[PDB]
Amino acid sequence: EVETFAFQAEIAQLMSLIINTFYSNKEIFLRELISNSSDALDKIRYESLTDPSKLDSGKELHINLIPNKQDRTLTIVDTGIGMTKADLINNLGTIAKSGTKAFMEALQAGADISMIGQFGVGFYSAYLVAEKVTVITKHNDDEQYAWESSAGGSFTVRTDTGEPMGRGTKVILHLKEDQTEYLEERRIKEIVKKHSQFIGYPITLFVEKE
Ligand SMILES: O=S(=O)(Nc1ccc(O)c(-c2c(O)ccc3ccccc23)c1)c1cc(Cl)ccc1Cl
Repeated sequence: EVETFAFQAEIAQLMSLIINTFYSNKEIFLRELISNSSDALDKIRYESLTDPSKLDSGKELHINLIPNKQDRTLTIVDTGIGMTKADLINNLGTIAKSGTKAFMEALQAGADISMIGQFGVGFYSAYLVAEKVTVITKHNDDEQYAWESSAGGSFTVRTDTGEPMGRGTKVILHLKEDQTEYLEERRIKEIVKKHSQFIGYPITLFVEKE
């Protein structure tokens, strides 16, 4: 049912640096997640050129931002290419094809955490604002999976069946008590306008029911 894995040592070290480094400019987390979504959307768009059946799991190419003050979550949804189980475990749990090593060296030599996206590890900036991250994903060649981690060196993967998404990735950010500014409509719009105004897919900010 639930499988537990260790992060590769360098990934756990990087996460600990993000959790533990004093750094006020936390808002860049949202840019880095939107940018991974946009990348995943380019890839499905590209594939569907030579095989239009890749869109049978959904034609719309977009990014949805879903704040929920009651649950204290901000969720980033995209309809990009998604990840298989193996891709999820490698992509989130190992250095894989990222510049994890170069980033940690860079911060020692004067880079700052705002530059994390240059090294293909921008995802982990989620831990600037979230105590826990859940990544739900569905690739055309696999079943739906949920990855989850509150850091501390491990993560879990299980199958996810309540709510099939079609195709793509949802990142759910269980925000820290002091990071609820990122559920405010005004704050979200400001950050999207500041850092993500050129993304080439519709970004829809959901309104809250209460
Ligand atoms: O080039 S990618 O493989 N693109 C890609 C493909 C499918 C995906 O579902 C995603 C993706 C998303 O669509 C959304 C959030 C993600 C968070 C961490 C890693 C990948 C995410 C990104 C990739 C992989 C990694 Cl580990 C980090 C960034 C990127 Cl752009």
